Amino acid sequence: ARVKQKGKAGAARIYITRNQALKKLQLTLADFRRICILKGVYPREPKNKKKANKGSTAPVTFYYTKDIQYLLHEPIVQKFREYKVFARKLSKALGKGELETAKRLEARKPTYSLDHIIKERYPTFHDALKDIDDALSMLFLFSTMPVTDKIGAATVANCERLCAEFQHYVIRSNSLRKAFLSIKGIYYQAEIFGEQITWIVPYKFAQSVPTDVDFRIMHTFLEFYQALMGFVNFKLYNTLGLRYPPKIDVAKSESAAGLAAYELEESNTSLFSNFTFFLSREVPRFSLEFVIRAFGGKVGWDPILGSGSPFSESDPVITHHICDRPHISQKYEGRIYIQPQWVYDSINKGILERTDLYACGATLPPHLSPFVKVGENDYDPEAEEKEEKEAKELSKMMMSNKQRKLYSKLKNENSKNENYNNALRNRKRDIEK
Amino acid sequence: EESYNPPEEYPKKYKSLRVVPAYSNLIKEKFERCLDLYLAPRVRRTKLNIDPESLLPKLPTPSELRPFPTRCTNVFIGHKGRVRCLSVHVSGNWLASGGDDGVLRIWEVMTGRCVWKCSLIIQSLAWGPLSDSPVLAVAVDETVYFITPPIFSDEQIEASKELFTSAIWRRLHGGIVHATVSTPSSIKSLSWHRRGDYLATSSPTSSSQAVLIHQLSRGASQSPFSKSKGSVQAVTFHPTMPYLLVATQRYVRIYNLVKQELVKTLLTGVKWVSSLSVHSSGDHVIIGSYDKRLCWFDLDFSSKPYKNLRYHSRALRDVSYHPSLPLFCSGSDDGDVQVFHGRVYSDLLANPLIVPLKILRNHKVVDNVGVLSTCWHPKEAWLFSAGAGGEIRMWT
Amino acid sequence: PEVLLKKRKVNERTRKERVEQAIAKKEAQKKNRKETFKRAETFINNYRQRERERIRLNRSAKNKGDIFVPDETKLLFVIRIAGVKNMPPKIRKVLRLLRLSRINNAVFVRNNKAVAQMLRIVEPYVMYGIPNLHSVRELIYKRGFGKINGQRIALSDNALIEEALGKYDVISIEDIIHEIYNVGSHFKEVTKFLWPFTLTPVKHSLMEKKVKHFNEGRKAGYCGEEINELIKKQV
Amino acid sequence: VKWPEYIRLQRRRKILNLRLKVPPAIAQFQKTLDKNTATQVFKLLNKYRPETAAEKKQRLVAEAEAVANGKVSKKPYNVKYGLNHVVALIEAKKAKLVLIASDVDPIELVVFLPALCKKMGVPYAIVKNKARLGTVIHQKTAAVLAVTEVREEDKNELASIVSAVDANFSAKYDESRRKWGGGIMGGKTQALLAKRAKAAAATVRL
RNA sequence: GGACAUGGGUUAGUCGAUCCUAAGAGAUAGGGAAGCUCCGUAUGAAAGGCACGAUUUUUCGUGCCUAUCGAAAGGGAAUCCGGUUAAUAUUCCGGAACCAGAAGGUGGAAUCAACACGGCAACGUAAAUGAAGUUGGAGACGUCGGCGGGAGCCCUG
RNA sequence: GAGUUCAGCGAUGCUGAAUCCGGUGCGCUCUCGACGGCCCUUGAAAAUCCAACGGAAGUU
RNA sequence: CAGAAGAAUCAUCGAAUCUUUGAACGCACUGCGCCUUUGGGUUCUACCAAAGGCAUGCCUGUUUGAGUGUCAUU
Repeated sequence: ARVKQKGKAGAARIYITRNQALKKLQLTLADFRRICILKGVYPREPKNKKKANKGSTAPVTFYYTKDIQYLLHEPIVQKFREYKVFARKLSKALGKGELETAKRLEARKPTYSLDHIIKERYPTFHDALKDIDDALSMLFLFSTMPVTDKIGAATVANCERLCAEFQHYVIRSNSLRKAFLSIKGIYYQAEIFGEQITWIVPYKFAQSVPTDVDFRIMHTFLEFYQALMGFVNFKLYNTLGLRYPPKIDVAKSESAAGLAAYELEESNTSLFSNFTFFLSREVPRFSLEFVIRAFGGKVGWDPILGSGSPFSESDPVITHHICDRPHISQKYEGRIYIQPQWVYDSINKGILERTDLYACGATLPPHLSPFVKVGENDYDPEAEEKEEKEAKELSKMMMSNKQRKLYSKLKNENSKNENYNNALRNRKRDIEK
Repeated sequence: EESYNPPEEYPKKYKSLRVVPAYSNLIKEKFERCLDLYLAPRVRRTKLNIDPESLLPKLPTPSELRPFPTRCTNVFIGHKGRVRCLSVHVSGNWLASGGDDGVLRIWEVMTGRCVWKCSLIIQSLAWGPLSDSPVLAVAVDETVYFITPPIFSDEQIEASKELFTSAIWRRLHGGIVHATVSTPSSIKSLSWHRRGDYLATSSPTSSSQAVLIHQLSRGASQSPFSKSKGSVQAVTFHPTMPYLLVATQRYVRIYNLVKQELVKTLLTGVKWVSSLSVHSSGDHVIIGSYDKRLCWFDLDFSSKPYKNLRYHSRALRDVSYHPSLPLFCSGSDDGDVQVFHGRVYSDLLANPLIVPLKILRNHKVVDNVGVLSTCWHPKEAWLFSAGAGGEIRMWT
Repeated sequence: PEVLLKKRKVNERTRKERVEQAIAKKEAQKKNRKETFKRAETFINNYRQRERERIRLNRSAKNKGDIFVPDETKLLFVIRIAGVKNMPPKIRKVLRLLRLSRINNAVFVRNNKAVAQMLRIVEPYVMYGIPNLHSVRELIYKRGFGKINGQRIALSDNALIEEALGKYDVISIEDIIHEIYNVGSHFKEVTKFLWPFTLTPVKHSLMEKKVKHFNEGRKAGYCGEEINELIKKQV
Repeated sequence: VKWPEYIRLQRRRKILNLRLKVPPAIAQFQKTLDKNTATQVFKLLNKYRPETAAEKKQRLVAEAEAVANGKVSKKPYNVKYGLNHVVALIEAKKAKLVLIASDVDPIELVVFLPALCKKMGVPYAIVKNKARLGTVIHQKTAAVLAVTEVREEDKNELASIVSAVDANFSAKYDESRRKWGGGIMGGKTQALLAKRAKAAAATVRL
């Protein structure tokens, strides 16, 4: 055998740079990124980047050759090519002034289904259910954003439908576990088939687009997530026996009935079972209906919050009347007036809280995180030296890598955070007394 | 656990849910999450299953082995400049120290008295090995004086004289000078042979004659090196058999004077070697280095250092091994002296046990200079530390 | 198993330099594209449209002082569809009175005789109908901006609404929505606080991006219930 | 520098047809209808585009269903195309307006057309590009278009267009079309060839 | 008998070929020729690459640089000793090495003073990142004579 | 511990020893270093390997 | 001859198999490559094997282009 040349095997063969992957696949940078979104293809760093880059030291991103080799035989890439042919045929038809041919082209516009992409990305429904938290967070984020040029109006409608169908399933199966009102939004936490599903739902407010994000990238993610949730929701409804998709009540949807439009016709989960809650016109109905109905509680709301209100403000069957407004001119009786934090603490702790302590115009006891687990010593709101010095001063270098160095991070942040909040209790007690 | 009304820290506190604004950055965070899912390189590690870093260290049992020099109690003061070098007589009662002031002070260890104030820059000073001949060889520039203070008994002065009574030889408040030796270069380090007949002088500036061997019985000097290569930092004699150790800038070379040959070359792996010390067993060498590194060499283990130690924040100045007790010390410009327990077994399979014992502090730093020289008391675990402030510390 | 998501291969430095370079190329182009030539047909076309409007205004005002005043609703939604150069000064003034001084501006108005007369005057330029609850909520929740200190500020938090309209028992966006839908006592104050919406037509389809003079097929005049569909396309 | 051979051929052909003396029947195709009148002509043409194959299929199926289930039409109106067909229409004196492409590659295909239209008293114009004519009739290229019949609505639009083509194409040029084209010389080129000519005339005759 | 018949016999990462080029040949581009075919080898050939990028109106922009055959004697990574067969040995057996490529790991070394120190110097050392782009060296170079060194052989106590 | 040569003793094994110290020469064979001429004809190419200038990039 | 027992060195013949070559086709004429997929191992970023591909001219269509070639675009 001749002298084997350098850089012909090993890391230099296993890894491929982004620009070489572009030339290998004959794709544009945007097209290569899109299939990496649709499939799972992400950069990888070799241990020896200089060796993996044929001796070069220039900054470079690497992929597996086997990952790019898998993209060679991917049917959707031809759909991207078929779209470019389409896009040019439409331009010629519009350039030559043929409106009816262009309309026929637009009707027959090439499409693709992520059927095979979902299956090969997630072999099992358990694998899918694990990686749903990002899908739900993105879908719920876009179900409230205004329609713009970058994002499809029908795409927005798909987000609203898929999010509502998922919420309906969790309500029906009573899979909700925890609900956390953070400054970011409402962190929900359900368990489906043993998997812990946590997603955040933002508040409905008239924000502005940041104008610094690339909605092209978030368009591909949204397209993939909509396909994933459609197939996930289809199985979940079939497992429960419900037909998918649930029928649409267009009039009620146009009357802002929300979840009431979506009829779920068949084809401590009882914490609020014996309670008829009522919602005033100052509270997040989109969140309060979900949490209460997830535990069996009946919910009525102000008509301005939406149509389909089973109850009414005059109906005395109301037991609790959520009203975050600091004033009620319509103060009833037997309808104990509380605030939403009373509700959300009830789901998180699974125990009815103090109505008076959460009554109108209260001090609002602190909101706990149902996700934060108590640390070794972190404060939950609800002779020796001559031996220790040697014990910590010998192996400070009597080793080789001195991997003991991670105490300098681990013990620091843990202890100072413990010392800081163990000090806050001391300060707050002093202020009280 | 940061929300409308959190007690954990004070983000922001909101009196009511209605007042809670819209998080403007939520779109940006989800965008960055999407960016990470396809642009962030992913590496799969072992997660280093929960394992507090304190499991990794070994057990010293320092209490079980406690000849530790505790905080200093005897303070010798009076020297107005940096004490360049100091040494303790074989008896251990007299401490001869000298510095840039040119003042030679002989101190009584048990009392701290300066009985010999007579001065007569002091590069270094080393006592003779023979108790009956208490002669102190003191180097100033290129001149070395063999001083026998009249503090010793008269017969001991005579027992010093008859030992002797390249480098040229020549034969005051008790200025008992015996044989002045002048050399081409400024002598830096002094070493005494075990029998006292040979004195080794090392100078870094010189090349051909950097190291000189002086035979007192013949009253002559010569260069044992036919051709010397590299600068010489320090010189010492092997404590068991006739070898001469040359600590060069980068190496440590063992020279057999009887056969006039080379025995071993130790690669310190260090940019600059400061000083060397030899265990009385003769098979262990400790190298103090300007690279803030202490290298332990086992002559029977490897040419490479057996251990590397880098506690010091500044260049390591001197390293001294206690002649009897299994303890050694390192002094650096940081002002801190490190006392280590180094215990040696004669068994081949038995690796010598080296552990730290103490980090002696509270020493002054002058002109970015801290501890210059350290000496071990011949009897017990007492350390003589010479600082740049003119202070001598008794670490008992 | 221990996955680590390292820092992205994005090179944020050259990323934002490329951003600033793109913006600099934009301001240069906008300053460059000045003073196009105009052909005689456009001047005649403008005149014929102006006389077309003059004939319509005289007919609508004189001998036709009757307006149908869409009923069974106290609220109307009006959006400025079109606009013409050298617009008649009467039309120009009525548009600013309705606060529709710019194209794609949308305003909630009270269904009464006074608005209907002005709305009939400016009929060819405006599309109006009956907004339902879903449209009113979505418009406020997504495209509602308040005039705070006299600037256009997003109604992201109820704190600004409480500060700006607390004296009228208005503390929240839902209070704004209830006032607007039911035409409450403070409907006049709420509408003045609300900045006019900007419902620019959305061109997502490739055909929409290419065709000329695209405006989503926005017709003019009274549409009734169809404006909810138009709102649904924008929100 | 190294241009590709086909690019050099295209550019040399462009200059060569400029420098060479061009016979008047070929030089007439360098003078085309002005932009305003061409735009008005194509506005009338686009009202009489022939039905696309898809539109034709839709209409015929609509009649087929009536015949199949249960069952008088007016004559169609459209622009006339095809070289042989238009030539027969001019020779039959049925053409009201002939629109000749200015860049028919074998120029012999339409080199005789302006004279034939002149002999028959047919209003004609030479308009920019075969592809504009092609787009009207849903083809890639049309060497020539003819208007023979319009609807009574558009009699005045055609009459105004015919008058404009008379004033802006035939009243203009006329003397221009009768002259040999070409000989168009660059500013510094004419001086340079003068230096070449005088040097040649000195002693370079053989 | 080197005949006839019957069987056996050639073992390699390191030895050659394999790889490179030489004078030359030669397909391709083109052009001749009725034609078998001839001329032509960077020739008026669109003569093939590399990097950059939050994705770019989810239709790719920007920048940079621009055949083959022909040498078992030329150029070239790396193996030695002892033993072994009826016949094979730098190949097999025993022992001892070497070269080339490949990944991680262990230990050591350098850095929030950004990529090591020392010596006047020639330069040294266990390490001590170097993209595009630009160079330099080895390969790699006539012949003759004398002198010096070493090895083997020869001479000899 | 191999090989060779001597002695033996008993499948070809086992056991002894020695295998040393020199001197050298216009010697022969091969190679290297340092010169000195003659050149003129100032003395193949490529694969392959190395280095330099250059400064992109960058408690964990 | 031995051996075997729908036999057959049978006939017919419509299913197949059909090594290396040759117009002879990845490039050369003991060899040397490239691309795709799959597999093995007592060792898995390495090595190996297998299968399927890679000649020239021309035609039809497809896709992607180039042109200071001919134009249009208020």
